[PDB]
Amino acid sequence: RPTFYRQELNKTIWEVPERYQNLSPVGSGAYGSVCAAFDTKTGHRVAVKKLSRPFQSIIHAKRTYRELRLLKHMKHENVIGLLDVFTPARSLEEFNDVYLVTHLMGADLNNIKLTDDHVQFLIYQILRGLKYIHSADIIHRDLKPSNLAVNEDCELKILDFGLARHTDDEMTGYVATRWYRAPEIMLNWMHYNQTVDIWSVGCIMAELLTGRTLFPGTDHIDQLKLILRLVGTPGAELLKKISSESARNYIQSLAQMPKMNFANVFIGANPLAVDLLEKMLVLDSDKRITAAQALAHAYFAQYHDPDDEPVADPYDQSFESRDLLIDEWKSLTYDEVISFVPPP
Ligand SMILES: Nc1noc2ccc(C(F)(F)F)cc12
Ligand SMILES: [Cl-]
Ligand SMILES: [Cl-]
Ligand SMILES: [Cl-]
Ligand SMILES: [Cl-]
Ligand SMILES: [Cl-]
Ligand SMILES: [Mg+2]
Repeated sequence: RPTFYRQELNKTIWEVPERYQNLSPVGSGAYGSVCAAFDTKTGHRVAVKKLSRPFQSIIHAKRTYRELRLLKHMKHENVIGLLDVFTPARSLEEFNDVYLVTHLMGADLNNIKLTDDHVQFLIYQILRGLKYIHSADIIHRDLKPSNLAVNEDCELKILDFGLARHTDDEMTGYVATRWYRAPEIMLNWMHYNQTVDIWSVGCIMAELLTGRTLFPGTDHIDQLKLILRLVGTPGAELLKKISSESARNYIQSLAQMPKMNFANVFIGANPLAVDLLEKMLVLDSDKRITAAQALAHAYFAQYHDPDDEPVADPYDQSFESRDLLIDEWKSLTYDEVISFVPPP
């Protein structure tokens, strides 16, 4: 057991191992209550997260367990991973607080004149991380520029696992939190799956090529009209797959529109980039390109290496369908804290 020391940060008393020094508040609070520090064991600048009220309700206790399970699983160069997890508690009986440690992320994609070569390398890395995530049967659901960390060498990592489900108010109006969402999830058309993430990668790729948001809708309905003007209105085959009779009836009220010519929308872009966008931005999610297929596309010929695009160990999420009491979720979380083994 390390020695812990106390200090007052972000309105509470933080208690952390002596290895973590020079603690200083950082960020807007998007990922929780976070301090920057220097880790004397590894030599890395790190982010230290103190969870607020981890076990206050069944909802919060299960949320805390989910975040810790996901972060413990992810071991890939293009995905956020866990450097450490700790508690000052000496037993289950006194366990109340959880602290998570990751690499400190400076800039996101938002923060960064991009050459076609820059767009190839950034989208290649998102797809390499997504092939890994999808091989574990994990769906990200919230890929957007603010969730992509990027360094001076253009190296990228994917963020945002096991945080609170976004609220209806958070998805309302002229907001970046909705602009990257697949239409079948934005409007609850059907049971969605991992294909929603490939729609998001198409929206990000288009914005790196043009410098402009692809679908900056003022509300859900304005955004749907911008999407159907580009990719066309649904045919009989997709309309059958829309489970909601009410959503099917609204779609049928709109005048039919053909798919647009993407060479006339993305004027001057690499023709191989135009071809890949056509295969990501397909309205029927069954017909979209997969991450594994997209890595083998000719746009990435300079970076693609089939012997260095790894898959994940299997990920058991049977807990997601389990009903437990607060103290049961708290005991599962405690076991995951004390069993943690750090990376080499
Ligand atoms: N659950 C997470 N997804 O992405 C993250 C980035 C940082 C942190 C941190 F450092 F605050 F713990 C947590 C997460
Ligand atoms: Cl220590
Ligand atoms: Cl990392
Ligand atoms: Cl504690
Ligand atoms: Cl964003
Ligand atoms: Cl597992
Ligand atoms: Mg998110």
